[PDB]
Amino acid sequence: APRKSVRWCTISPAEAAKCAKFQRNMKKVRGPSVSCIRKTSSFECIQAIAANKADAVTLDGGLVYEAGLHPYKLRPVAAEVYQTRGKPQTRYYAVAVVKKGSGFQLNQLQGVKSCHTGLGRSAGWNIPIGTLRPYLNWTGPPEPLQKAVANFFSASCVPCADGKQYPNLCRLCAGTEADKCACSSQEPYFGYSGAFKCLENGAGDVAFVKDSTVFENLPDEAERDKYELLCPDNTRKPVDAFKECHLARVPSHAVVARSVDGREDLIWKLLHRAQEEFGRNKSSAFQLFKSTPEEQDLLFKDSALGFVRIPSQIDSGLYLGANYLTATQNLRETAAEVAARRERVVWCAVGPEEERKCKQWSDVSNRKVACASASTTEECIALVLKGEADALNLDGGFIYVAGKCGLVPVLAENQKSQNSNAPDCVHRPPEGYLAVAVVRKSDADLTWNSLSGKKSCHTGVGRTAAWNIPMGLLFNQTGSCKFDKFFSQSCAPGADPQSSLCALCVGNNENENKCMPNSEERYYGYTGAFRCLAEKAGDVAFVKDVTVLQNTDGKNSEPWAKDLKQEDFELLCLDGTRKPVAEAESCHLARAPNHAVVSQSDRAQHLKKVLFLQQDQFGGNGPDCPGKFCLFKSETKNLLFNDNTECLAELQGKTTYEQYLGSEYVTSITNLRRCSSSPLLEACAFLRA
Ligand SMILES: Oc1cc2cc[nH]c2cc1O
Ligand SMILES: Oc1cc2cc[nH]c2cc1O
Ligand SMILES: [Fe+3]
Ligand SMILES: [Fe+3]
Repeated sequence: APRKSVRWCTISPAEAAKCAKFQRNMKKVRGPSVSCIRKTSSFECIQAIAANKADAVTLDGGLVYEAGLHPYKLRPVAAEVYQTRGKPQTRYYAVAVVKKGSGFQLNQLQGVKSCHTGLGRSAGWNIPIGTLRPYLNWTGPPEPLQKAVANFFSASCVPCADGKQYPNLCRLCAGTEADKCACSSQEPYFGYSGAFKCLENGAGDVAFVKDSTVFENLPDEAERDKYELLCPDNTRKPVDAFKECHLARVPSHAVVARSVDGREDLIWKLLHRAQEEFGRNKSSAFQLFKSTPEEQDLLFKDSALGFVRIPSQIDSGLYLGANYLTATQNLRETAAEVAARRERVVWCAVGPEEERKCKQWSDVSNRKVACASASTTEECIALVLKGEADALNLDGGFIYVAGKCGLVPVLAENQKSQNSNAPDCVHRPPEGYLAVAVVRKSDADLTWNSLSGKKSCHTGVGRTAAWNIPMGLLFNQTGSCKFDKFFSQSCAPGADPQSSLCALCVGNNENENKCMPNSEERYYGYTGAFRCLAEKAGDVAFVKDVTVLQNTDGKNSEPWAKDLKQEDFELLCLDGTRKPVAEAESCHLARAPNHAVVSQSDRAQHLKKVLFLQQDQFGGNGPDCPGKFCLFKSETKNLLFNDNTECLAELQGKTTYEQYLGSEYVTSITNLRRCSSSPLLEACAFLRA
């Protein structure tokens, strides 16, 4: 029945004492118990935590990063919330603070004395350094980064630095004998405030700190006017201009925990009670976000408003974002490794069969294109958000998820439409495809209004033609979220493997990976969902009109297809009727947006460039198409892009998922969400909040 205490790791005596005050006040309020373990630096608590010696520790974005690394695999449980000078936020601006009348600019630090929060921290190291990489005249990784800084700065206090090999990096540190350059509050120059005192006490000329630091230490506006900030556009602006004069915007510190059996609910229950009982002016007996004047930021970040629970999918990589990761990862990569990655385009292939095609597209492009892969479409968007992939072609349904995660549509799939197939394609207003309900002519008893308890074949959950358009329509007539109960049994890859929704699925050839939302499931996609119907595993397949058309009348020679005839098939019209597959225009459930390519708004223009080339070489009219590679072809398996794709067209203005998908469909997708929501969609609500 009972549940124990959260073991909090501490890094310095002053920190232990505060913890003790926290353990004392937790039990006196009869709330969750804590315990205090004692290590000497945050990296050690990372170690101490992964080794099940400790359970929690607040880390700076930069250490979150290090802690998420392999051997440790820790994850951010809760994010501290801060000032903002406005609305509270879980982010903050890194600044470089200097005294007025020092004359230099951001591009002149060569030979200046500098004070840092600590080795490896967002604002005190990772961020300033990566900004000065160009002036470091640094070989790259083989040569220790600390050697570059130790030569560039005349003497600095970067705590945690190897002051025995790099004395110049610890020289300015004020500390007793072995306390000097200590990686805890032992060295007075440690942390936001220590780096500030190192400046104001005249040991250093530039302070790499947080936006609040100057305000936390100089409460009187007159004091602050003796100070300024160096802006990356090589000018100086008042300390109050951080929104304008900053090196970068990092994510807030956060409490980390183990990935497996980390006791997340325990920690969270602790901190929640702690904000409620000792948060901002809740108490006087003990204040969570307050410290002793000697050493600041003990345990948490002083004067933080509280914490926010970090959703479960989120790992450090997703926590930090593309931007922060690229830069940290960029201080561990070669100048040539960096510029290579910025020029190529990493595509996220969903599953085995797409990764191979991608591999062919990689080779044939002479590596202007490279690949990354995942088992599901959500995992790929995660890759795109982490910054490990640049794009992927998505269905109207997942444009929504991507779009909710801050991703933008670059170019849209334009099927071999009908007007005048000349250079119209890339400028042809995309026109969409009609999703339909398809059943065999035979079962003539079947009508739209008799689908209840019948078997169903679905392209997949989350997707338009299938899931969203029919489930959205039925949910309007039945008023229920029990989606797995309308159809007796179904195959809809991506569902719960144990539900009726996954019953008719089939998996790959040796029957493995049943219901997996990818090509490994033979019944996955428009192709598979139609097959599901042909091979008589289901009674109604929700697909677009064209799907029946491209797999009947010997067009597809894959065994199950071969003998199929478009006459054997009919569509289920919303008004009870049934028309031949040729009547979709007057008998469809809806008109959906074409799939479209998506990327960060960052790479969309580069992404667009490489794509026009790639598609002119291997597109619908690519010289080397039949020849060596056909981007828009895959033997009916619709890999990477649909097989009837003529080219990738312009968005005609529709630059946001909202404009592209259109109002209705977006509202239709939100209505369905009242029932089910998705882990990515949630994680993205936190991340983009
Ligand atoms: O979460 C905390 C953990 C440790 C690590 C030691 N001091 C700490 C700071 C914290 O607030
Ligand atoms: O129907 C499609 C076909 C393939 C196969 C796995 N990748 C794809 C996803 C879809 O959008
Ligand atoms: Fe920080
Ligand atoms: Fe579709």
